[PDB]
Amino acid sequence: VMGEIAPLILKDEDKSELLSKNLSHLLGNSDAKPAINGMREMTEKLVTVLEELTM
DNA sequence: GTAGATCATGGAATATATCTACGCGTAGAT
Repeated sequence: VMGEIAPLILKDEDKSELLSKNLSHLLGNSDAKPAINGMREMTEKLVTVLEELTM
């Protein structure tokens, strides 16, 4: 996640400095929950980034 | 001689989306 999805999701940060963090900084584990499979904004951007990465 | 018993004597207005306070589960740091 922080290797590839984070730089495309987190727009303005140092990617190497992003490589040494916790998943919640970009996923938002305060919410998290199986609700990521729903229609939430982070789900939207994650799906967009995944679809762009693998075309 | 008298008192009691006997006999005579008689026409025609409801449900729902929204605002707000609180505990709190988890995230972050080390």
